[PDB]
Amino acid sequence: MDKNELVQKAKLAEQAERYDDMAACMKSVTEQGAELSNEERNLLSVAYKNVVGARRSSWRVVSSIEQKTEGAEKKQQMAREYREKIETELRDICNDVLSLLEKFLIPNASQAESKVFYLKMKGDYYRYLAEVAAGDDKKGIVDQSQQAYQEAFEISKKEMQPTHPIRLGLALNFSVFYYEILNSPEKACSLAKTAFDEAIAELDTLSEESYKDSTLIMQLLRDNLTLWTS
Amino acid sequence: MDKNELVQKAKLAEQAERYDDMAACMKSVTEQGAELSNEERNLLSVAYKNVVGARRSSWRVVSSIEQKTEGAEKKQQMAREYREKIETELRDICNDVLSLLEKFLIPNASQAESKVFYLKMKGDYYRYLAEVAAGDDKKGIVDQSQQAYQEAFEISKKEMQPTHPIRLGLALNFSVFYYEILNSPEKACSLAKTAFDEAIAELDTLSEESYKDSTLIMQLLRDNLTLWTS
Amino acid sequence: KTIVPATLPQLTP
Amino acid sequence: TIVPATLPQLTP
Ligand SMILES: O=C(C1=C(O)C(=O)N(c2ccc(O)c(C(=O)O)c2)[C@@H]1c1ccc([N+](=O)[O-])cc1)c1ccc(Cl)cc1
Ligand SMILES: O=C(C1=C(O)C(=O)N(c2ccc(O)c(C(=O)O)c2)[C@@H]1c1ccc([N+](=O)[O-])cc1)c1ccc(Cl)cc1
Ligand SMILES: [Mg+2]
Repeated sequence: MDKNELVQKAKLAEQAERYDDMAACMKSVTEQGAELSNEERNLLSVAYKNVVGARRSSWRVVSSIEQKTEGAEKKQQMAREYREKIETELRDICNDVLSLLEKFLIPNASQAESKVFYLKMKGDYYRYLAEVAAGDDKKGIVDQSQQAYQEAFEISKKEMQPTHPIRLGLALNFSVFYYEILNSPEKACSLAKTAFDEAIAELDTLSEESYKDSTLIMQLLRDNLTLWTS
Repeated sequence: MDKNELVQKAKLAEQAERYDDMAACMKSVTEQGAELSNEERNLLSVAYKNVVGARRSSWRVVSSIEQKTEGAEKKQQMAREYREKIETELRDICNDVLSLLEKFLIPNASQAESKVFYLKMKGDYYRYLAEVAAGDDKKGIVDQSQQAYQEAFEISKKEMQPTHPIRLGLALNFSVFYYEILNSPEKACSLAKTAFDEAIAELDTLSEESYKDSTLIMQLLRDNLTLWTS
Repeated sequence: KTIVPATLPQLTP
Repeated sequence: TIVPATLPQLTP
């Protein structure tokens, strides 16, 4: 329908915790073709995070159960088959986001900040795919994730301040990708620490509109470092 | 060996908070035409409670957002339409459950305890329907809720002990129906007190198997009385 | 809403 | 099995 109504509706769905609906509205908005506003961008991101998030939790629970019932066998196959079903939902969700990203979002991004946001997002959604990927397809997905992240990272160092939330968020996720996806805690810790240090070094570049988000994120980086350096 | 598998899958779904899956599994079990076990019927109960309970929470949120919209008729209007979307899902869910009860559960209930359980359930699902009922249809739906709850009540007073969790739970919900649906706080209070007093009178009727649940439900009855009394 | 009247079954927290 | 922080974060 009207883009403006779809946004109000998305806002409504969010409040009602109907994330599937939220995502539907936001996908449609994106499909109209005009560059998303900062608000629409974040609503889209929110909707999909929650939608894919549901499946990620479910996958973890079932995976967990499947590994603990090793030796039980009949149940194990029950869990394996279910886990597989959840995986498919997940890929579909991820494939929807990535397509949005390639056909509409990354191409229409005309400012560095949104370009970085969307490329981070691409790195994130391929990361989610890497997590449930068939062994044959895995490497390709990991490279695709890394690549997106890399690109965003380059743009951000050049075009954004170290205290910018989106630059900080990228660093947070990119580092997690190294830790969790590549099993390279050295690079994960290096990336995080550096980013935190650089934000700390330019504490004076904090903006009135975003000093709260900056420090929350700085602190998230710290939490991860501490977690990893114990 | 499908029925066992469905129950296994339902439990898996429950752990993964995938309630739509859970209920679907349990609906299949029911539709097989054989009388449910205490475990099976309770799994069914919970699954459908979560499924319908999401729409009820959502309905509440949107209704309140729609009513606190003093102005902005376009917002309000959109909220109304969204509310109507949610209402339809809820009726569909309710109608699904009711149909199972009418076709499978109630007809095959061979013991009073099961009969009461399912009759209570019928009262509950009709109650949910009454909450979103269109003016012209509300009276009939309210009557159907009351009739179901009444039949169960009668059966329970006759066949079961006052400390029986199902008997206690029925009183709990029937009292709430009076309070919330028929707007009769006095009857709501009377029914609840009567039931608590009767249970207390026959405290020696508590069983090894049910004593945790009986007492737990007695506290719930008291909770409602205290909230209504003050 | 304040404290709401309890009904059974209750939703998983 | 504690999983480190990533953004955006899931709604509580
Ligand atoms: O909920 C949040 C946010 C908002 O509601 C919002 O509006 N943010 C925000 C801020 C600065 C910006 O420049 C832009 C912009 O132009 O896209 C957005 C926040 C935000 C921050 C990082 C990302 N990320 O992609 O990593 C996404 C969103 C939020 C959630 C958790 C934390 Cl610890 C801090 C904030
Ligand atoms: O989780 C619960 C329960 C179970 O897991 C279970 O199996 N219950 C139970 C016990 C005795 C019974 O005779 C039968 C039977 O006939 O099927 C069921 C409990 C039960 C009790 C009341 C209802 N109710 O709707 O009124 C529903 C369920 C439970 C949850 C909350 C509380 Cl405060 C107490 C118990
Ligand atoms: Mg239970």
